[PDB]
Amino acid sequence: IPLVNDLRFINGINKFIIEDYATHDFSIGHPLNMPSFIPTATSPNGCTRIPSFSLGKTHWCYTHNVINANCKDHTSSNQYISMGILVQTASGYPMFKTLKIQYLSDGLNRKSCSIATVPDGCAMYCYVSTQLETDDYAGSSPPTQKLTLLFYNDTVTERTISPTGLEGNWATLVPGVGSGIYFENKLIFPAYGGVLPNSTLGVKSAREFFRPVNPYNPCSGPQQDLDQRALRSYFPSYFSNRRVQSAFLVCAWNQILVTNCELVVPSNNQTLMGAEGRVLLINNRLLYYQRSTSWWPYELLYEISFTFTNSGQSSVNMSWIPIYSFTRPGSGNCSGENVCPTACVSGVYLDPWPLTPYSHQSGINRNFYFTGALLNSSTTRVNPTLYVSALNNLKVLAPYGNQGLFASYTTTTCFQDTGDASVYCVYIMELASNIVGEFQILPVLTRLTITG
Amino acid sequence: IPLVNDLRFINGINKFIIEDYATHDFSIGHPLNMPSFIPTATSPNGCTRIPSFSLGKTHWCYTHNVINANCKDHTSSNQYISMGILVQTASGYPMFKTLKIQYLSDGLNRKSCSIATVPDGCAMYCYVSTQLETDDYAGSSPPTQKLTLLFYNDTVTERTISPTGLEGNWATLVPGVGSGIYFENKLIFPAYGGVLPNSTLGVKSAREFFRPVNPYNPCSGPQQDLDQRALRSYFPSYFSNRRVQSAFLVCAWNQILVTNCELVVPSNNQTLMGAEGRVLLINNRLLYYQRSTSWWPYELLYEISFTFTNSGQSSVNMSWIPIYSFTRPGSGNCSGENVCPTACVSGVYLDPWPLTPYSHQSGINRNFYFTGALLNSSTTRVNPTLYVSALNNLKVLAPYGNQGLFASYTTTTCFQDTGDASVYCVYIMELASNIVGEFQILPVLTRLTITG
Ligand SMILES: CC(=O)N[C@H]1[C@H](O[C@@H]2[C@@H](O)[C@H](O)O[C@H](CO)[C@@H]2O)O[C@H](CO)[C@@H](O[C@@H]2O[C@H](CO)[C@H](O)[C@H](O[C@]3(C(=O)O)C[C@H](O)[C@@H](NC(C)=O)[C@H]([C@H](O)[C@H](O)CO)O3)[C@H]2O)[C@@H]1O[C@@H]1O[C@@H](C)[C@@H](O)[C@@H](O)[C@@H]1O
Ligand SMILES: CC(=O)N[C@H]1[C@H](O[C@@H]2[C@@H](O)[C@H](O)O[C@H](CO)[C@@H]2O)O[C@H](CO)[C@@H](O[C@@H]2O[C@H](CO)[C@H](O)[C@H](O[C@]3(C(=O)O)C[C@H](O)[C@@H](NC(C)=O)[C@H]([C@H](O)[C@H](O)CO)O3)[C@H]2O)[C@@H]1O[C@@H]1O[C@@H](C)[C@@H](O)[C@@H](O)[C@@H]1O
Ligand SMILES: *[C@@H]1O[C@H](CO)[C@@H](O[C@@H]2O[C@H](CO)[C@@H](O)[C@H](O)[C@H]2NC(C)=O)[C@H](O)[C@H]1NC(C)=O
Ligand SMILES: *[C@@H]1O[C@H](CO)[C@@H](O[C@@H]2O[C@H](CO)[C@@H](O)[C@H](O)[C@H]2NC(C)=O)[C@H](O)[C@H]1NC(C)=O
Ligand SMILES: *[C@@H]1O[C@H](CO)[C@@H](O[C@@H]2O[C@H](CO)[C@@H](O)[C@H](O)[C@H]2NC(C)=O)[C@H](O)[C@H]1NC(C)=O
Ligand SMILES: *[C@@H]1O[C@H](CO)[C@@H](O[C@@H]2O[C@H](CO)[C@@H](O)[C@H](O)[C@H]2NC(C)=O)[C@H](O)[C@H]1NC(C)=O
Ligand SMILES: *[C@@H]1O[C@H](CO)[C@@H](O)[C@H](O)[C@H]1NC(C)=O
Ligand SMILES: *[C@@H]1O[C@H](CO)[C@@H](O)[C@H](O)[C@H]1NC(C)=O
Ligand SMILES: *[C@@H]1O[C@H](CO)[C@@H](O)[C@H](O)[C@H]1NC(C)=O
Ligand SMILES: *[C@@H]1O[C@H](CO)[C@@H](O)[C@H](O)[C@H]1NC(C)=O
Repeated sequence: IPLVNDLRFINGINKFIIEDYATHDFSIGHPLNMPSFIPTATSPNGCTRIPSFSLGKTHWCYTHNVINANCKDHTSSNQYISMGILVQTASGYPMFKTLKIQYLSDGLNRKSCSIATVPDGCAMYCYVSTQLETDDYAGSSPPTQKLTLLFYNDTVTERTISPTGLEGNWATLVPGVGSGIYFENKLIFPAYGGVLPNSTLGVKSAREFFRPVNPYNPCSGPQQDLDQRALRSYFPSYFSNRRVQSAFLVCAWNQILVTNCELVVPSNNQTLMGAEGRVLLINNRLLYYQRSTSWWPYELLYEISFTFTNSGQSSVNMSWIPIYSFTRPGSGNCSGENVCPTACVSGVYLDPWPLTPYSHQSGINRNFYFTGALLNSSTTRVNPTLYVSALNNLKVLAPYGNQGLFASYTTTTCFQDTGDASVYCVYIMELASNIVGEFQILPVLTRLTITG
Repeated sequence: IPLVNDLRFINGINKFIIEDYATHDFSIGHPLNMPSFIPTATSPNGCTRIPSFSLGKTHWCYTHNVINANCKDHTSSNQYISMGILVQTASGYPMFKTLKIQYLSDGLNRKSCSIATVPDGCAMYCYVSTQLETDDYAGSSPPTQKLTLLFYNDTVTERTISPTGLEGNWATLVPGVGSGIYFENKLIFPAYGGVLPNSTLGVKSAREFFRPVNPYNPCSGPQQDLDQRALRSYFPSYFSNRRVQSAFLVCAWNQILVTNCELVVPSNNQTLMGAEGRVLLINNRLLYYQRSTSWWPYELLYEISFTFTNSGQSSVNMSWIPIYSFTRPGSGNCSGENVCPTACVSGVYLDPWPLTPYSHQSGINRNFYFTGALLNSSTTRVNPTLYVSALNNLKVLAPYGNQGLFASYTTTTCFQDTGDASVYCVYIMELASNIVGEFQILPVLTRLTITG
């Protein structure tokens, strides 16, 4: 059994499904039933959280975290990792056929793990948690960073890494809980953490800030006060006033057994407060989803591009796609109704799958469309809803379950059947279950109908 | 990766865990959390039912049935099959690691499938359903019988079989929805169906009947009238008054690619109306669980032994273990409170795992103990409850979930860790889920504490 998807999907993966730059109407089909490839808990009160999923050209990779006790717990966790392929069934649609399983259960508390599809298997970026996240940010030395390689030949290799730029500049660093990508001999993971304000990186980036504005819902105040507030929002006292910063872990794949990798840190003039995220490669164009952990409540997706150097001076340039369609739930001054800059550590991971390019060779596509799963609430993680959205407004909505159903993290991936032109989107959602407790992570496969 | 369980379980599988013949107290531990090896549905209203599970010395085999639509008809299903091993985790207990998956999805409605662990893989006995079960019993020719062999080398071989004794004697025959066994070059599956009363087998067994009596809850009436009612209870008009009959599909394993197998039919003087069942091999002793589909509401477990012939006249001996502990739910005059002979097609599959021998060379063990999952109701499939039970009474009870939780089929298997003497029982239960609908089949692994 080769680690190869069914041929009708190989050339419909990581492509822009809509490239006419025109307006379109959308319909989200009903969930297509199959044996779920994501295992649930086996107890009513075990914790099962933090999904990470990547569909590559030839196979997919998946992982999440399992705790034998309540989600509020400190002893340790375990990491379920799997890889598999897409197989067409006689029901008329594909299913995710698991081919390899690896349950990392050795007493090491690997946390916040991000997975990526690599030649012949998967790569996983974790940190080893030994204390509270707030303790991480209050300290001055980052936790242990681990890189795990899982191959189809059943080989597993785990290494501790110290990427260039980490030591001396960061109080803490964790993976972005969103899939990384394998791109031009580079393995790229999202990451975020706390930068020491007095360090070299802290002093260099001390005055960097980005303040997106919704023209239809502007924040009240003078430009200077809003800019000062947006700058202050990068240093929440909940995280000991560190500069909370997004970054990219970049590893040379050809040297993946010996390299320590490299931290590429974006300019905070182009990106908001560091948060969970995801790196996508569509039509050989790199995108970065950033969770709206800070005051800005709308969906954050950037077009990104790297400049790689031999000496360790790589850089990344980020370009925000102006999206103000829907808001994510948050608490206090950081709910979905807040649009003004303020110190926030709130929100929830909800990533988007872009169906259209935004920047193309001939210009910019204002008819941008993206799809995903949102939480229909401004304060609470509840009401999972499949959606297709434009830049300014929602195009179509389809709830999953009844109103009042609790849901948290969602990650969405779309691909096309090149045999019959069917467009499939899988919405992987943390759903509250009555029998397995905090989040059965469910992959809902639907067919997306696109018309004029 | 060899298809071999962790060594600490190899000699603790298919053994009698309690062999002192003494009285014991029991405590059922809390569910132990792990990634469930049984996939759920991926839609809120897809059907996922009919679990079959076998734990062999070196590996386990599992299967169940998946319908993209409601459990009511659709007349099209798929069969999920998996095989794997037991692996100890750092959490202190084993988990079930799936090593091979096979999703039979080709438009053939394989139904009521029974799985068995065989050298290098699994064997599955199904029938191809094309109409209602009542239509099967109303007809005069049994449906297609299929045998599927799945090996670790990823080879799948399916054959249509016509076992000796089937044609001319049966209106219909289906597998027993309980695991078969590989024993002395024989592959033995439970089965049941409808015998044509006018056929050779029908006239031979015309006066055979078994009427168990609970000495603590006897049915009132004369012996002869009750005997006539118990004889008539084998011919329900719901199944067109055929003789509903249990049987055993026996295949020569060395000739499994070419043999047609053989129907070994027990005497109905020793067994109740034909129903689903399970074949167990513990300490080289064969046992048969029979679902209480007929009027008798208590747990049916028989010690069985085969006499094999070369010419096709094999026979089976059945010896009922007298159990009157708890009752299964049923409707109408066939509820758990009915103990009088009457025509019944009711009940639910709930099989037992015996912890002790019943018959041994020196005598009979009155301190028999067995464990499983029951439904705490006399009329409704609701309130799944783990239990340890003696012959006459329940020793310990532990509900799963809240009162009012709907549950149907349960199958239980226990094994022992020979490293630390831990006794583990897995209770595989069809549970009603709020997000994946009719029955997430959940494997609940618990530790069983046994004292004096
Ligand atoms: C008492 C309380 O509610 N505390 C919150 C905390 O509130 C504070 C205020 O007290 C303070 O004054 O102001 C700040 C804003 O400046 C803030 O509002 O906010 C915490 C951050 O949201 C929150 O922790 C979060 O709890 C939720 C529970 O719903 C969840 O566990 C979050 O975790 C996840 C997630 O978003 O689901 C998942 C991962 O485990 C996290 N990764 C890591 C590496 O830890 C990830 C991560 O935190 C984010 O990406 C941000 O970096 O988020 C928590 O972040 C406090 O909630 C309490 O503490 C939690 C640890 C948990 O025990 C909750 O049950 C508590 O109520
Ligand atoms: C209208 C109704 O309720 N009909 C029942 C039927 O009731 C009749 C009475 O109407 C009649 O007067 O008297 C007889 C007794 O003489 C009987 O009570 O009983 C049927 C049997 O119990 C029942 O079918 C069962 O329905 C349940 C639904 O809860 C379930 O689908 C059962 O299936 C299973 C099971 O036990 O869960 C599983 C397998 O699919 C079955 N195997 C095969 C090969 O088909 C297996 C099998 O039937 C048993 O092992 C018996 O051999 O049982 C059904 O058996 C009737 O329910 C209706 O018909 C169902 C098919 C379904 O459509 C229900 O929704 C209907 O109400
Ligand atoms: C299992 O597969 C991995 C990846 O395909 C193999 O790893 C490579 O092995 C060669 C040895 O010739 C090295 O030069 C490469 O650098 C390795 N790549 C990585 C990413 O580690 C591994 O050898 C295989 N193991 C087997 C076949 O036993
Ligand atoms: C890096 O990304 C930024 C976006 O943040 C690019 O700047 C934009 O460029 C386009 C096209 O040239 C202009 O229409 C925008 O007005 C620019 N925005 C800003 C804020 O300057 C930039 O071109 C990219 N490349 C480099 C080298 O900076
Ligand atoms: C896969 O495994 C099965 C079972 O281990 C193999 O089946 C045997 O193959 C030999 C080779 O001719 C036969 O003589 C036996 O009778 C087969 N046994 C059974 C039970 O079928 C099969 O050959 C293996 N396939 C491959 C490709 O290696
Ligand atoms: C066939 O099974 C029957 C059980 O139905 C066995 O009969 C029992 O035998 C024991 C010991 O000989 C007696 O104490 C019981 O009274 C018998 N019960 C009945 C109902 O007859 C019988 O021994 C079995 N045959 C063989 C050869 O083992
Ligand atoms: C960031 O923006 C500030 C103005 O707010 C400017 O002074 C600084 O040079 C910018 N830095 C970068 C790297 O763009
Ligand atoms: C949220 O649900 C309400 C129904 O109570 C509906 O009117 C609204 O459109 C939904 N919003 C989103 C973003 O799904
Ligand atoms: C079954 O019992 C009847 C009496 O009810 C008897 O005549 C018959 O011989 C018995 N058959 C067997 C096989 O035990
Ligand atoms: C069923 O539940 C009731 C509580 O309503 C309890 O009294 C009874 O013992 C339970 N029976 C079993 C067999 O669990």
